[PDB]
Amino acid sequence: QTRTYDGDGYKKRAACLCFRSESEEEVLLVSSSRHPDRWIVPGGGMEPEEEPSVAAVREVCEEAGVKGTLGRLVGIFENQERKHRTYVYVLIVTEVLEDWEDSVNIGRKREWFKIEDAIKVLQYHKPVQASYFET
Ligand SMILES: O=P(O)(O)O[C@@H]1[C@@H](OP(=O)(O)OP(=O)(O)O)[C@H](OP(=O)(O)O)[C@@H](OP(=O)(O)O)[C@@H](O)[C@H]1OP(=O)(O)O
Ligand SMILES: [Cl-]
Ligand SMILES: [F-]
Ligand SMILES: [Mg+2]
Ligand SMILES: [Mg+2]
Ligand SMILES: [Mg+2]
Repeated sequence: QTRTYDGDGYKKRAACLCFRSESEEEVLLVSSSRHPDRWIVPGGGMEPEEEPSVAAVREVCEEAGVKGTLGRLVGIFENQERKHRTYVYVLIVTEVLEDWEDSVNIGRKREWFKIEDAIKVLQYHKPVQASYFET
């Protein structure tokens, strides 16, 4: 659970865009922990000496209960207001697990969204996560 930081003091995070297929038309979002009626892109803190691609796959297993084929690094995204820096990867989902860590522990929810709808639900509270999809 040890948080890690870049040299400028930003928290290091990693996340995946968890697509249903290689056509990248539908993405899996998970409920906010603070506010369960809102949606976020699953992701979280890198552990010490943990590769960003390893952290990304690990956090989406913990938070979303999915596994799959790791794809490209999309980019590195800062949240200036919250002082964190996130590596965002494509993941093509091949396994959907029941009773995953956050479902059991905090009743976290997950749902497939068409890309345009994911951008819509992220915009108000998570505009940087909406920007993950701009490419
Ligand atoms: O509980 P998570 O994992 O879904 O995510 C939380 C962040 O947790 P994060 O996803 O970064 O880490 P992890 O707990 O490793 O997933 C946490 O970050 P932290 O600062 O480390 O407590 C951040 O706080 P902020 O960085 O102060 O804006 C918010 O609590 C955020 O809650 P959400 O986006 O409403 O679900
Ligand atoms: Cl898809
Ligand atoms: F976490
Ligand atoms: Mg997490
Ligand atoms: Mg998280
Ligand atoms: Mg974590």
